[PDB]
Amino acid sequence: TGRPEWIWLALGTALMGLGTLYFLVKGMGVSDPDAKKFYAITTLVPAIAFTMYLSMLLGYGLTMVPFGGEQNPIYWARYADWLFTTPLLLLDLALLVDADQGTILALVGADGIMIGTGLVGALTKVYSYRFVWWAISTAAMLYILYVLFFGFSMRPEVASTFKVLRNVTVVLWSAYPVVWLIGSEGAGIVPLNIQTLLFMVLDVSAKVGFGLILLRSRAIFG
Amino acid sequence: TGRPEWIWLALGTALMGLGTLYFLVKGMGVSDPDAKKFYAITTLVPAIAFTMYLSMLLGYGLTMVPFGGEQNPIYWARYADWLFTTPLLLLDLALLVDADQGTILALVGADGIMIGTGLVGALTKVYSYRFVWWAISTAAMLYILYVLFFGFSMRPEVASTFKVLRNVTVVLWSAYPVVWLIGSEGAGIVPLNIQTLLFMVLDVSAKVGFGLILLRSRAIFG
Amino acid sequence: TGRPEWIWLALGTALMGLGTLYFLVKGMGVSDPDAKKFYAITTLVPAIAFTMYLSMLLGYGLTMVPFGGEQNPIYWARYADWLFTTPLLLLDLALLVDADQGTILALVGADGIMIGTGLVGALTKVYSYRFVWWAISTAAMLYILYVLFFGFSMRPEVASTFKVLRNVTVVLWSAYPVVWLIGSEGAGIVPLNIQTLLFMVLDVSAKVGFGLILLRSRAIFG
Ligand SMILES: CC(C)CCCCCCCCCCCC[C@@H](C)CCCCCCCC(C)C
Ligand SMILES: CC(C)CCCCCCCCCCCC[C@@H](C)CCCCCCCC(C)C
Ligand SMILES: CC(C)CCCCCCCCCCCC[C@@H](C)CCCCCCCC(C)C
Ligand SMILES: *C/C=C(C)/C=C/C=C(C)/C=C/C1=C(C)CCCC1(C)C
Ligand SMILES: *C/C=C(C)/C=C/C=C(C)/C=C/C1=C(C)CCCC1(C)C
Ligand SMILES: *C/C=C(C)/C=C/C=C(C)/C=C/C1=C(C)CCCC1(C)C
Repeated sequence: TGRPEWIWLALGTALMGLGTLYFLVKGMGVSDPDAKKFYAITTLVPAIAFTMYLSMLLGYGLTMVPFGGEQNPIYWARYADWLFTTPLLLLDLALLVDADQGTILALVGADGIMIGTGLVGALTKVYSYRFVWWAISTAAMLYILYVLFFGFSMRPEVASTFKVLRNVTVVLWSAYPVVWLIGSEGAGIVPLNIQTLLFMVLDVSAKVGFGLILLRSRAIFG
Repeated sequence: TGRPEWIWLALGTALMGLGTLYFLVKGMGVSDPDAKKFYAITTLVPAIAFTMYLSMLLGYGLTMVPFGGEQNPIYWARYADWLFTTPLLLLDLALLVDADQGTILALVGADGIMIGTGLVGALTKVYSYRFVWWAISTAAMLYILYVLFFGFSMRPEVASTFKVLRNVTVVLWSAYPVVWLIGSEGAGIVPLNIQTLLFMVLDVSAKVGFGLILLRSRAIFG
Repeated sequence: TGRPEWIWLALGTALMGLGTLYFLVKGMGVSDPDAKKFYAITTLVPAIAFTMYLSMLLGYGLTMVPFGGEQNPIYWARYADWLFTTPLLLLDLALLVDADQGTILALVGADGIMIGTGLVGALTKVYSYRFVWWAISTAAMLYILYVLFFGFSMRPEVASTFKVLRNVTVVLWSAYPVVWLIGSEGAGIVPLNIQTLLFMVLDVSAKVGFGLILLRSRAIFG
């Protein structure tokens, strides 16, 4: 449309759809329950992102938030996406290393707080307070990153793939608060179309690229 | 009230309440954890539907969606219902056959996508796009139906009851996209009061009738 | 601010933050998976409440509901809080006594209905109907309380601590429908600032005081 960010929403929709179908079909012929768990998780993530990208593309997942005086376009739908897909991603990680249930609950819960406070910050109409929600969310994120590094005798195939995904995770997820901060969501240094670009590249890498790495490894098979 | 569909919301409220109390009391005197699981799931479903029917009845779960120019009455509350009650129903099925966790996650996730895209379609103000959400939702549904048929040495009592519920499920759930499509939610061929009627008959059959069948079987006992 | 209830939202924010950090740090040095489960659950609860208190404090989690003619301030954010934190609290209880999965689902589900109907009642614009939602919610509550008392050979350390928390639970949770009923949410007998006070004292006691009791016991260690 007339939304210059449309092309990135379009590309994101397509690439999340294609990764969904790739992983869906790829997961055809899997019988191992454990592999089945990662296929389910890992196919669902871009499946959900596909729907939320499409909802952004079609304009459904977009709202206007008054702040700085202005009517600030906020694609709220990506938080609906992340609300489900980031814990699923963490679940992929958590299951890989067979985390304790307490640790998984800590991660999912901290994740829900990260996304929920990010959404609150995204929709907050007092500009200064946006960054307060950003900060708390970032602290939840740093908590999660902490746990992924200092809280986790697995088979070497698990380890190796975990350590790759874990590095992928930390590098990509850490970029999101920066994009939010510098983008139209936060301080407005970088335009919406570029923030949308950045998040789409991160999301495809964090969802499809992550899943390609994961669904490639024998780590997912018992 | 003046809502001609009220009587069906009224009847649905009553019948979901009565089925809730029937299953609640019926489940009094159950000690087997497994039976306890199906009683919990199966009582919760019409309990939730009771609340959402009442919310529709009282007008709370109703909104107006602009499309075709018009202010289209949309009872959004039934999606809040379904969001919780359809995965629970699938969980009843999944537990019956002791599904793999991956398969359950696939079902619940596909279900959330079915309902969430149905809700997005229901609230979408671009009329043509409504049916795009319908189509994706329908594809999630067909995925679920696929899985219920081609993805599931259980005791013959499990099998038999599973196969009955599974047929009940497929026939009733398949009717909902058709009702949505032809009803005021979709193409508007059939009035809101008749769509509300149709969904109430399906919902009572899919919740109370389903639960009667299930809570009747010894399949639910270990 | 000019919201006389601000001080209580401020105090609640602070005390939930401080309890979050206390339990977070306190939980440093825990390795027992079971203890890890209660630390996770129990730290998350005031962590979530911290965010929702702050959201109330900052004015984000506040809406106006027309009823009696008036624009009635409703802090909806505490229902978002409770939606997650009350099942977690019940989960703390449920895990303590190793409840059956069916019973946990019954509790969480009844809880979701309690909070969801309380939120519906809170946002309902027909004043009389508010108390209908109150009544149903109260019945869900009484169901939960029923289950906590008549539905649960645990080690004596479990029992004892369970029985204390269970009494804490019943006494504190029972006060909330009364506060809602007499407060600005319900019949308006007691002002918003006092209802906010009352709920803050209950919430801190039910979250931090509860968690102090729990995270003090050896009941949480296998
Ligand atoms: C087996 C594979 C590679 C899967 C292909 C199926 C569908 C597409 C997904 C694969 C694409 C990219 C891999 C993930 C990493 C990323 C950095 C993607 C960034 C996307 C940018 C838009 C267009 C660029 C492309 C060259 C993919
Ligand atoms: C043991 C039983 C049958 C349960 C009775 C408790 C409460 C009511 C539920 C039972 C009713 C119906 C069975 C489910 C199937 C359906 C097709 C119901 C359609 C409902 C239509 C409205 C009025 C019709 C009735 C004759 C029930
Ligand atoms: C080890 C302990 C006690 C924890 C301290 C960390 C942070 C604060 C939480 C402890 C405070 C209170 C215990 C819970 C019980 C309550 C009745 C609290 C009611 C709060 C009222 C506001 C100010 C009062 C205080 C004296 C705490
Ligand atoms: C699938 C998409 C992924 C993996 C998205 C990850 C997003 C995050 C790690 C976002 C974190 C944010 C913060 C730490 C603070 C500001 C708000 C967020 C939500 C952008
Ligand atoms: C308890 C009620 C039940 C079992 C409801 C089931 C509803 C569905 C199977 C609905 C499916 C739909 C589609 C496939 C597309 C259009 C939207 C829906 C949500 C009506
Ligand atoms: C953390 C906060 C806690 C433990 C809150 C508990 C709240 C309840 C037990 C609330 C119950 C209510 C009813 C029974 C009816 C009216 C509405 C509620 C939600 C206040």
